[PDB]
Amino acid sequence: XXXXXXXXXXXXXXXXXXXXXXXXXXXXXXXXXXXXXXXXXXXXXXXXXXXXXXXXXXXXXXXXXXXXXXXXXXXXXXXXXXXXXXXXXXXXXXXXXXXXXXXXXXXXXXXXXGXGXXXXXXXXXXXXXXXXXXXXXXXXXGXXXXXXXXXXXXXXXXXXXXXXXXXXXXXXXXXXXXXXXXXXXXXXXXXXXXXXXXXXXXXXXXXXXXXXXXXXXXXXXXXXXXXXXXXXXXXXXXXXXXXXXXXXXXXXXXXXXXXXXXXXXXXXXXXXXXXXXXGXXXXXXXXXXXXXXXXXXXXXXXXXXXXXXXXXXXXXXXXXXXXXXXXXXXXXXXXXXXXXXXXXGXXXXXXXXXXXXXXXXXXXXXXXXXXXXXXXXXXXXXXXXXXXXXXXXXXXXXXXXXXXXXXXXXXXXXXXXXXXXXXXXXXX
Amino acid sequence: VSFVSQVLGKACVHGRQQEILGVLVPRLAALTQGSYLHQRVCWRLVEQVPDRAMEAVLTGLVEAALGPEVLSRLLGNLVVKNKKAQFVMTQKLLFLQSRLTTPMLQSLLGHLAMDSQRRPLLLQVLKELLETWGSSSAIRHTPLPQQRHVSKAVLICLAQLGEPELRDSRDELLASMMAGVKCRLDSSLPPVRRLGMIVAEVVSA
Repeated sequence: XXXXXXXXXXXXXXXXXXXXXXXXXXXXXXXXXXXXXXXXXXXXXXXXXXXXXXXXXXXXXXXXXXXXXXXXXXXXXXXXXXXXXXXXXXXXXXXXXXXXXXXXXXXXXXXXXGXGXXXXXXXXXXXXXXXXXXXXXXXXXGXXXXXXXXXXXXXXXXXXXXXXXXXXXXXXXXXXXXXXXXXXXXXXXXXXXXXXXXXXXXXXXXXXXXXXXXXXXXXXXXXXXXXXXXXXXXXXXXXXXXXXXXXXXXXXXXXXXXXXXXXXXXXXXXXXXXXXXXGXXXXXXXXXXXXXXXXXXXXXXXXXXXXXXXXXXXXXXXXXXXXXXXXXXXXXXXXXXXXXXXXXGXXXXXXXXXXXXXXXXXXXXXXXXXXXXXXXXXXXXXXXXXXXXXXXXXXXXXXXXXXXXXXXXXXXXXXXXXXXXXXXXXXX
Repeated sequence: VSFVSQVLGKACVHGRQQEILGVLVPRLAALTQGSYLHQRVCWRLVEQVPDRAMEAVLTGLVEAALGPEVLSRLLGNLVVKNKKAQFVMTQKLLFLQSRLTTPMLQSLLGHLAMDSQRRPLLLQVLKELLETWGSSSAIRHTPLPQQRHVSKAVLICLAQLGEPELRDSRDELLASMMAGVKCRLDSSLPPVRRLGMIVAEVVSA
């Protein structure tokens, strides 16, 4: 085996410094192809890791470079023939690779060959091969290098458009399948989902099925750190494409059960975008919405954490946009939201310190809040006053304003009475 | 416009079909008849994301507003298209979806309006549409609505451009045709796909 392998490597080497032409070699290509279909089959075996990896490497690389050469120059018949066989082989490899490591990277060289090779590569052979490529990328580094190179590089025809997104729809199906099990494997799966995103951040194309899938999916049994990493991954995968903020917003608004995903995409926009004060507005909208609905009532288990998540999305937003107007209308709103524990944490975080202290200084905003509270609604008003107080500086004007508040406060027959109680505490 | 649009958005959100349309119709008529700058202004004024698709829906409600909608929204597009979001949702709509006899007409007139408001919008869409004709993954995927949409597109395309258009687009067309052909030659509705072929054929004989 070793002796035979050594001879094969030698042969490969020889053909390496003798392949500076490549004209009418369709014959060579075909022969090679059939031989190597069989050879790949045989190849899945043993052979001192990389003794086999080297062999395989040569074969693939060599093979693809030649098969796709056919595609470039020559005849479609031959091309199709090779593809059919090669696709089968690709499928086979997508299985072997792991232990090989060096030859797993040789299989990665074969996938890079598919990239160069284009439509043939893209087809039957590369349906399973795109899946494998995704896996490899999410397994990492060198793959990533090549991948981001192609992330700018006309995107490999945006990974072959329809098919690219169809593979992504297969990935949507896979996301659904992961929602089921997937610990670190699914972490990398999501990584590769986003790898494809980087490759062809063709959002719309990807679309619908996947959208729904993802939505449902945000509740994996094995969250841990991989889970949040991947949360970030999908959110940041949204990045900045077509429908972007809008699309995201839509699905999220529907099932207001996932504002961590809101944060994710908020932040996706924050580190990947366009229409920027317009994105401040989008953000603003979502943010505002969130607070307004949620903090419009109360909660206990899940939605207390939902409020926490809301603080996080506020975060992304606020920081990213320096939005200040939109942002702090919602901060005076959202800040006013703070309430207990976690609240404060989230508040400062979202605040993005400059503006946090800006608000601290701010008294016009305070007056706005004063009258807001005057109109009242519930506990929102109550705690608004609470944190207003917390935000100590110097009443002065606010002292006079609050005297008026009290007066109203005092008056209160209904729950406006307890509002006044808390207010009074603040005043004290 | 702010209040108007606020209200508009709200309206749409709150309720489609009847409400919206009735209002619209009457309004439309009147407005059309007597306004230009102002017309344009209100129209323009339209907003939100909820109201963007709010307006998508609105627009389609108005489409259902039929031929009145056509002429008047030829003037409504003439009131206003103002690039950006219009384009966004135009293609949003382009992509998707549900019910289009109204849009056939819908499609047509809408297209007409916008296209003529701002030339070459169409061209891009037409260009874009070519890609949409394709399959494989799509062949595996979709329902039959997509095909419906496709048909409509074909029709509009046939209707207008530059001439020159034909030539370059024909590059793409040919390409499209070939792959598409294969795919759809595989059409159950083999004839559906065939019909498309004939259309295209005609287009660049």
